[PDB]
Amino acid sequence: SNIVVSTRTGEVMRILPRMHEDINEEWISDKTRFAYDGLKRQRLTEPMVRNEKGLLTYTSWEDALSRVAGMLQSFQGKDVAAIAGGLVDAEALVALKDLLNRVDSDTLCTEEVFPTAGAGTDLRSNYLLNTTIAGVEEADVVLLVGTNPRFEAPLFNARIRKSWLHNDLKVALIGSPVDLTYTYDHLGDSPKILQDIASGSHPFSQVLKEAKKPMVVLGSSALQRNDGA
Amino acid sequence: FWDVDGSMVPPEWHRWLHSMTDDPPTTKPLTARKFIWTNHKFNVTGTPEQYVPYSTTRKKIQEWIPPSTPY
Repeated sequence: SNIVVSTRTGEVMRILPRMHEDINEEWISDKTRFAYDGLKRQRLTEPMVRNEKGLLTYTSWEDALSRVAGMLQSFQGKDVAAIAGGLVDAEALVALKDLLNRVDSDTLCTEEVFPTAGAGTDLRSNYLLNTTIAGVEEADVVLLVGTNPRFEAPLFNARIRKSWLHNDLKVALIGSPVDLTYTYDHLGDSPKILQDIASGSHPFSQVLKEAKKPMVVLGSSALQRNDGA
Repeated sequence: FWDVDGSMVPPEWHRWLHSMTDDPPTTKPLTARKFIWTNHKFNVTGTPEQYVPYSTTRKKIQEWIPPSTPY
């Protein structure tokens, strides 16, 4: 979601949404809205190298950085890895992987795992929500799998209920009956439902054949699921 | 004396020398609220008493707490 931020005097006074029909349509998450305050809590202010006691102490960059310079020249290629975060900027990943290029350190681990049967990283489209949130409104039928949209995309949940108040189409949860604001058909769990629908034998899947402009949602949390493949 | 100056006058009489008021405070003593000063300390730029401007409104980011535990 896009944002107009009312900072003042080098301090962030408040957050406001910046409207965009493709995304927020000027209704950002209430959780994001009060997020700014957390920037004001504890912060990595100074470098903190462990001492001989194994306790960290405040340190100049020359120290810690010459030290990690002393470590990372040792273990090129194998025996090194990089734990990417969930909020982290792509650029640091670019430079860091490039660092791992120079030493040919292939490791590139990242927080959430994503299954890749036939390697789905290549097609890029695989993990993409290929239909836009703006594109959801034209759908004449929509389905969801696993995690409720609101606890990942409350905005998108509002888009759903808005379509439900307007465009009129079926939606139903799979794997849980989580308390969504709009009506949704109850359904059991994956092993049966996915196959009964894949077969098209499932009456709900018969409704899926019945209606055009399909959409098929998956909670990305279910991409893991150990055997979520 | 031999160091007399301004600010030696009390604020009521300070109003009186400037003749903002024809009537000396004698006749019309002022409100005398609880929080106003009484001795009247006059201007003091030198000597140990001395105004000091300083930072106000505490802190900002609150720098992160270092661990106390070894390892």
